Amino acid sequence: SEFNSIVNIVKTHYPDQEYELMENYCLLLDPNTKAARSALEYADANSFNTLTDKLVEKMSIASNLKSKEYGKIYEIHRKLSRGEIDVLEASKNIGKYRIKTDEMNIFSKMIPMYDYLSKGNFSPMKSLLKQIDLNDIKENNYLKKSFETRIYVLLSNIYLNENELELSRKYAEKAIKSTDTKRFLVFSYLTIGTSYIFSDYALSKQNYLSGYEIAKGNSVFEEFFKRNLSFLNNFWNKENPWINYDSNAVTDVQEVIFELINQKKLERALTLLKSLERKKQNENDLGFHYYLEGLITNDKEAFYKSVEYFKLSQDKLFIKMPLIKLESLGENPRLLKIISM
Amino acid sequence: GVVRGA
Repeated sequence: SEFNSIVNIVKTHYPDQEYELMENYCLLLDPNTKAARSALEYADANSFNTLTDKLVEKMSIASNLKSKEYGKIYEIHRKLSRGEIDVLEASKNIGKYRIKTDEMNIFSKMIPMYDYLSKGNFSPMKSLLKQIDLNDIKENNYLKKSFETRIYVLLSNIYLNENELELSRKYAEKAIKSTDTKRFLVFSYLTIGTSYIFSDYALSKQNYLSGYEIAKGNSVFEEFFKRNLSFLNNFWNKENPWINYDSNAVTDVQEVIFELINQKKLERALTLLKSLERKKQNENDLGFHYYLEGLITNDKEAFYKSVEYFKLSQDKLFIKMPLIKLESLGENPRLLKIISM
Repeated sequence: GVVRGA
């Protein structure tokens, strides 16, 4: 509780300069100490990338064994997040390296989960989670606590994709009470926001707006809320100030295209949707792609196709969008239920 | 598209 005392001081007494103060104090610290090891978490759980990358360098080449470990493991995690490497090579590098610390045993498991979630590839997550135990960490109480929040958040997403919405919110809410890290707060609110998309427009917007407030300041955290607010509004067919028209990202384009649909410009929506079709996209994105086509043409093939991609993606929340459409075209309700489950 | 972060 050296590091912890330092962070708690800055957080309370100098709040709106936290990053300036904690940068200096982190970069000064000796790699070998617990504080430096504790600091690495602070840096990464906050997504302060440059600072995390700097701390990695110092710690990768260091006398203490634990610090050497942390350096090497976060080295992988940050190569994975920047997308220098794929999931498969990350899994090999954890298998190759021999993990001695109980903490880095726990953190190694969570490494791929981040990539899965980003890539829409939801199938592997559930199984990977069950093995982890948080009492295997009983050494460094700061690293123990942030990992609690990390797991509460990851599960909040896992149950979201499993279409266990009451549970998703439970876990996000847990995460919120457990932390005052912005990023964890940001993603808690994102996931509660997402959990209500179909349930209740109002509560979705509340949770997405409340997170949006916390996110302002950060270019990257804003973008998630803006994208989800676009989606929310386009799906409920409401006024939509959230759209970014100057983005090539398939998910921003997808938001444009969803907007024209709501404004009934189906020729222009069709043209642009065909331009996305062969572009690089994860399967979950194709889930939406064909759902969009289904709205334009009203062809069952599109909706059938959209279901197939969500099925591949194992996205049990968003599979219901094409399934509802298919029900309204007089498809056998029982067969559609079999798909939903 | 709907994004999810963790």
